Amino acid sequence: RKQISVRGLAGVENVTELKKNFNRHLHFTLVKDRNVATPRDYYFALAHTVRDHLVGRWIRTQQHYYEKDPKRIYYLSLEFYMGRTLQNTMVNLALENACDEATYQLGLDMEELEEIEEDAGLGNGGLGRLAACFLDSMATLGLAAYGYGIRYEFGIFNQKICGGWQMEEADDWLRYGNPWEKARPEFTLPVHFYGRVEHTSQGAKWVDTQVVLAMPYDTPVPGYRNNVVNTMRLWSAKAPQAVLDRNLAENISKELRLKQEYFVVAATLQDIIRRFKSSKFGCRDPVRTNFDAFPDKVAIQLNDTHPSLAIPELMRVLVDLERLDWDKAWEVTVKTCAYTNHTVLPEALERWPVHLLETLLPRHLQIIYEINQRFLNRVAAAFPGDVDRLRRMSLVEEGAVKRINMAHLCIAGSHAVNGVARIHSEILKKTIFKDFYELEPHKFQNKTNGITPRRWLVLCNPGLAEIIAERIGEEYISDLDQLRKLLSYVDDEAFIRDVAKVKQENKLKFAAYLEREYKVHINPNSLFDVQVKRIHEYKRQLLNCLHVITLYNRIKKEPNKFVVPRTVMIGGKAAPGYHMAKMIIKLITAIGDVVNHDPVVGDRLRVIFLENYRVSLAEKVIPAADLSEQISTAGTEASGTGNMKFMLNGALTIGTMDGANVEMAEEAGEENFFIFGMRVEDVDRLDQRGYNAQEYYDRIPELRQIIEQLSSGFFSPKQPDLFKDIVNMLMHHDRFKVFADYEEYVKCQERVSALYKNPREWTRMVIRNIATSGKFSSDRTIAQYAREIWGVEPSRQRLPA
Amino acid sequence: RKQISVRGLAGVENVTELKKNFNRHLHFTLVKDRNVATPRDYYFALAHTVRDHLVGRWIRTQQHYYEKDPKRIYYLSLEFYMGRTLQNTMVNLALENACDEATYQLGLDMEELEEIEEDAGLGNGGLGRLAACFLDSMATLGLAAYGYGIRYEFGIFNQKICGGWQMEEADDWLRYGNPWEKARPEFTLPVHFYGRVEHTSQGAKWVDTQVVLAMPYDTPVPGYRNNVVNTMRLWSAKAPQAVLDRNLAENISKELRLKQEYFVVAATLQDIIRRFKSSKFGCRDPVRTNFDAFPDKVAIQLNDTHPSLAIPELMRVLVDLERLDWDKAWEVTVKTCAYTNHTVLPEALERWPVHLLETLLPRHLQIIYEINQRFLNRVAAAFPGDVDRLRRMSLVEEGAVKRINMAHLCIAGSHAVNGVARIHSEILKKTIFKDFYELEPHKFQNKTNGITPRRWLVLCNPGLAEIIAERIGEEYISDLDQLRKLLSYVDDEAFIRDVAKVKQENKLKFAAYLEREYKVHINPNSLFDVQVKRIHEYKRQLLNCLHVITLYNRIKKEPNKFVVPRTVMIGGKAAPGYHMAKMIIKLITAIGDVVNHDPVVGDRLRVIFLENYRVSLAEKVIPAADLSEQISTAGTEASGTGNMKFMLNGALTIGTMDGANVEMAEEAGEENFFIFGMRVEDVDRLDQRGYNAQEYYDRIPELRQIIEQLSSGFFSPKQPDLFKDIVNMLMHHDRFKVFADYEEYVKCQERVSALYKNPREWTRMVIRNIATSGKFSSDRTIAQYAREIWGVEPSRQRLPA
Ligand SMILES: Nc1ncnc2c1ncn2[C@@H]1O[C@H](COP(=O)(O)O)[C@@H](O)[C@H]1O
Ligand SMILES: Nc1ncnc2c1ncn2[C@@H]1O[C@H](COP(=O)(O)O)[C@@H](O)[C@H]1O
Ligand SMILES: *Cc1c(COP(=O)(O)OP(=O)(O)O)cnc(C)c1O
Ligand SMILES: *Cc1c(COP(=O)(O)OP(=O)(O)O)cnc(C)c1O
Repeated sequence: RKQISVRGLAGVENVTELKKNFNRHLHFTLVKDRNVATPRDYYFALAHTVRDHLVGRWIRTQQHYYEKDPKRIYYLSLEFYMGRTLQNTMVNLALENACDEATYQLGLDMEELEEIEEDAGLGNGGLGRLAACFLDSMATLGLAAYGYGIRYEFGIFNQKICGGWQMEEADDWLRYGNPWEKARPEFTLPVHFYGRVEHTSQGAKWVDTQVVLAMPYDTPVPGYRNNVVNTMRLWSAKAPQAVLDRNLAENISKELRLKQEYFVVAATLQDIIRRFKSSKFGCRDPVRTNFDAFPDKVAIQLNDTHPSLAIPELMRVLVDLERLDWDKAWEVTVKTCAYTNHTVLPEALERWPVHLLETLLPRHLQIIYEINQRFLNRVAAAFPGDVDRLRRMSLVEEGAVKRINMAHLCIAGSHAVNGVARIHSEILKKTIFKDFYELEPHKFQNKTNGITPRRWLVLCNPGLAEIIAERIGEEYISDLDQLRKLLSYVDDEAFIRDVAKVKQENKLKFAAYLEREYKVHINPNSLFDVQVKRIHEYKRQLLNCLHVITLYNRIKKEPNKFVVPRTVMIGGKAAPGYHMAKMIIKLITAIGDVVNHDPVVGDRLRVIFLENYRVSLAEKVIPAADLSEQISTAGTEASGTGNMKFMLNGALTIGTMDGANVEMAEEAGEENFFIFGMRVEDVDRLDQRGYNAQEYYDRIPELRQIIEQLSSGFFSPKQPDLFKDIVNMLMHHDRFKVFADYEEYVKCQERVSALYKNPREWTRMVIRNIATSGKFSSDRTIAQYAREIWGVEPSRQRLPA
Repeated sequence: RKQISVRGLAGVENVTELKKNFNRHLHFTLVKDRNVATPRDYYFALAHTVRDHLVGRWIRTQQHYYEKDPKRIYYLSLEFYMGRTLQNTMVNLALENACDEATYQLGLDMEELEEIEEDAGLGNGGLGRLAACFLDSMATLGLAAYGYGIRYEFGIFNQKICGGWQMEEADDWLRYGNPWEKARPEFTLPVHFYGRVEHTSQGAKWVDTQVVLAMPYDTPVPGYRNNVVNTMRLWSAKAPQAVLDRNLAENISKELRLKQEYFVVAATLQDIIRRFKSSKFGCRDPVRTNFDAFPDKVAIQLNDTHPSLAIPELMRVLVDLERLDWDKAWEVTVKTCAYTNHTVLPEALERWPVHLLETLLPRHLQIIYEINQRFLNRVAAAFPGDVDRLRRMSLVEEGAVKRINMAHLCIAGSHAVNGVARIHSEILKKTIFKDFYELEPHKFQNKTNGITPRRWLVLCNPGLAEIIAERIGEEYISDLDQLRKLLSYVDDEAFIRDVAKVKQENKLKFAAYLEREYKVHINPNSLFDVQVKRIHEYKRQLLNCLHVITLYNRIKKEPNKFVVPRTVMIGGKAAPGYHMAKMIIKLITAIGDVVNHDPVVGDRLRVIFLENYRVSLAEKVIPAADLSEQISTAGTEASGTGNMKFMLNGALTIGTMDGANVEMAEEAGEENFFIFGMRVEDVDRLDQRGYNAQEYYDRIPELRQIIEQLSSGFFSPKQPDLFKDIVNMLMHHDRFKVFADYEEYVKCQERVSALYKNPREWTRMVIRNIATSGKFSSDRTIAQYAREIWGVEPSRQRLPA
């Protein structure tokens, strides 16, 4: 040792040693030939070549944290929607061009090579994506953060459309393993389920438990060019008839979800105290032990209630294991945890039945109770005589099924609870958790969501970032508010023509991709109208459907009257066993089989379902979008980060005054936004009076006609009654008010095409939107977390090399 | 491509580079630090540094074989007892010295790191060690050979002696991963079980089968300094309730041994036909479709009957898949396979119930039946009227259970069957397989087993190799006949002095191990008396026990008679489920508890039961051995390669004229050997009169005293009747005649001790054993197979570099 260090091993980001290393990895790391390599072998080689550069920096970063002892942030989440690591590592590390030349010179095309990479199947959505944009911004802001979760071996399915219907296929992303991760067998910890608590004169004892082993995997996450590489640590379940218990064990990768919830917590928290106590540089020993500075050195950001078992667990470790006195343990737990809510919908909260916590984890139920009692006593002091307040506030819900309300726990156990959007965080204070806000207002906060400008602009849209940068430099990639500078070119004929050029190139490129994959020919001069969201009824892909049959039926009625051409691309996954979602994907495809095959349509309309929407494909479709469809019923959407992604990339939005749309439009100015339909005040008035959809049917002929086609097999001649289910629901069981927003939607849509007809004024409104999107960067959300909740100062400073 | 080459990536075999690559591996490969590295890390970083040198040479060897298209030899075995790759690879590659100096300039201790490696748990014992010594000799002799076996997830237990009794602890060697192996997920084959068979128009179809997946792992195996590095391919089982099925597919690692044998047959042969067809350098397509060349391009060595299903499987592949006609498909099979019979006993050979085969392998049974029908027709034509020979030679055995005899399958279907020692190969023709030798006599061959002069000498005994080197060059190491040149030094005092010096220094060091790992203190001047044979009754550790008690009892009786001091070491694993063997290991340790603690015995006799005997332990005790115990009943030992290990390393043999001891005494000259006891003829005489153990006991006084001591609780005070089960066995059901060779055995021991008193004559007898050991090199054995069975001429030529 001593003479063993990173000392100068990666060499240079220079094309000659970068080609050496590609060959070194093809032959010695993959034990492969030129005679036996395939595209994948060649991708792993390039992946391992960039990975040496990333790992050298990771090591100099982690070390640096132990030397300086920063406050460590553990961001705890049950999904992280990472996507593909290679180009993001190369972009973030300024390696993408030397790798491009190196690869050219060995006779390979990095574009083809990057596409053999599988998306890390570690998340299914917005929650997980937020956590992933947060990991990029925490590293670019130089914070010492960690993302801890579960390493799902087969994530949630990969979608395949067959016969226009959805199929789910196993997401076997780890089939040939994953180069970005290092498995750490030597740090497997054990987790305890079941057991019984015997008490002693000394403490509570959780005896006779079944043990699952939690094995760690590490993957670095690069900050953008600041030489900071931080850590993602994902836990894998391993078994230590026994056949059956072993399988149940491995299933962590109903009760299984409470298991994996405890698993990621128990295991992560052992690491948090392990690294706490063993504070010194060089020294692997416990050195620290007074937990008084523990709030000063550890932050646990609970992403949603899914890891709320961290609060009963941290009290249990400190009180039983470390034998601290309960009031101090709690002093330290509230000063350490914080909770992030993501919903407007009370019904949606996480409530685990006590009969199950009784079985799976007796000790934690005991601590949820001494928390609850000591809580309700404080509310009691503060609002004496208010018996129903005790009732509403109680962590334990009651009657019918006896339940623990994990949100109430998270608010009791944390020193900051925040919503994700201005109106949303108001709803938390005012109606959702009003009694927690009257008891303790100081903890409620708002941290509006953001997206990372690296993955969502300089990576996926090099062209746009390239034309912006020549005018205002590159300081905006770490300070997105500098995009307000582009307003100085809303009249520059050269910047207008360029902004427009970038989008036509991006559309041509996307058309090329769909052509070679799904083999469709779409017209790159049409308006690309994109709706990509989880296929769900409040998302109202069905309003978008009624609109494309309005367009088809319209071209048909006057086939020689001009129309701006559109390509309507809808994409997204349907929950297996959500029947209406399944029916909607099948309608989109049925509509499209008619539309795209009609020759009187010519090249004026095409409805295309984008299969297997995932982070990789969003990176293709959003740089090519001309219109963002953000049409969910007012009041159902708390945020909308995809929304912000489309605005960053030059599409214009058509949507409801809701979620992300409201702060996007105050930033953009509402005259640069196609806001339509009923606001929240209007849906509630309609709810006060009862929606009766027959009134819309009765007074709107074009809608009456569309339902008439749906009931007669126009879009399913081979099986006429197929769509009866959506027809009856739209007519009689439509909670999301589709008919009530149609007329307005089509009128707004007409305005969209009118603007599209005059390319200089569309491009000028698109400049007004790009220039005001600077607010929606996740670096701004993370500098607000850092300062208002975690109590650390973001740094834009470079670490050495 | 083309620029994508192995072209000089390895670099120099010098200390500076070796250290660069070490630092590089600990950092980028293992992602670790001086700050968190353990021994186990510094060992994986040196194993990874060396491995780069091994893989480059492997790539250029396998390219060399596709470019020359030679006859590829597949040594199919179910167990490969490889031991430990690191120093064997350093030695074979000449890296050893540079890796020592490099590790010193990095302040590490290469011998501490070498002691971290686990023994590769892929072999039970003897037959797999033979498999491993041969991999090395095929590589050293330039043969394009492959070793194909199973990749056991946890090898057979690591033995643990708790309080004299034996424990089977988990040999979970694979925990931290093995740096030598590379998993190939991309090359996973199906293996089918169960099913039914249709006979269609075009042929036969084995349908509705359970499919298990064979995924291979590749390990390089290097020849001694010739630059030929060859492949070891072991199949791993993956399942594609499938909890049950998944467990049992993973359980391949009763019906499970047949599933397990068929697994490694099926997978391996898929590769064989693959690599035959895909013959042309640079072209992966099946070029070669004409099976006429198959027997000149593939050889398959069926080691024991454990892969006998390679014969019904090749037929199935050629008749059913490749569609050859039976008669030509047979012609090809027999010319490709060869059987090696390792037994001597008729009831050790495999027989499988035909109920079990019709259910598990219905197609293979159909083929085993048509092979038998035609075989039994060949013998009917050659011996007309001989109906009991048709009964006798049939592969299908009748009587209560219809069984298939797999050794008849192997004779019928292989072009060559051989034994591993001259006597045993004669025995196969006279008794076991006489009818078969009568029908097709040309098949029967002998190939005497051998050991490898690299591991068993330049590797485990660098001092003996040093002093032989300086008198006769480095050539003996791969031409061991050159050791007879040492007979010229039989009268040379400085050689006599350095040979006895090497043994002394070797004993001195092993003494240090039995302290620093076992607490008993052995005396470096006692003759190290070693018996390490699998603990079994025919092996007669019990005779040795009767002679260690005789020495004890003699010393006690006259504590002032000079005795030569002896350290008696007995080692071997007892099969779980064999009581008598676990009683023998408990008897050994009992005598030790006594002998080693008796003050009148003083340091004159010490008994040590060496726990968890394996190849790395063997590598340490055989270099320090003075006398080699080879005492099993004449007629129970077919060969015995451990015997040869001892001869090369300076021990003399006390042994029966049986197994490897016959040809050893023959090369060394009977005078230089302590052969005692009965011969085969004498024990058969004794069996016709009746062995009556009592006769010996009644006439032998000291024996009477010993059995008295064992019944009386003398060696077991607290449990007096502990050893009465082996007493009744010795006395009344001794099947391997202990008491019948007891007095000649003890007689011969006095001759060993007497000689041991005159060191100049002992070292001269040792020079006469060592100089004659040359015959017993596995290089000789493989050159015999290559030349007489596989049809290849060994090449001792170096490949480039
Ligand atoms: N006590 C320590 N002093 C210095 N560096 C350390 C120490 N512990 C761990 N490291 C560094 O942090 C990385 C990850 O460590 P850990 O945070 O302990 O999982 C290691 O590879 C080292 O780079
Ligand atoms: N057709 C081929 N031509 C030349 N080299 C090959 C070919 N197939 C395989 N190889 C080499 O042989 C090694 C083992 O391949 P295989 O025998 O296919 O398992 C590969 O790593 C290559 O180095
Ligand atoms: C951007 C992103 C998202 C998150 O965006 P959403 O607008 O769709 O929010 P939700 O519908 O509320 O979850 C989800 N999935 C991917 C692939 C992605 O890039
Ligand atoms: C040397 C060796 C062996 C071989 O010993 P044996 O020759 O006595 O076995 P048999 O061939 O059956 O007589 C077995 N196991 C290990 C550890 C070893 O190194």
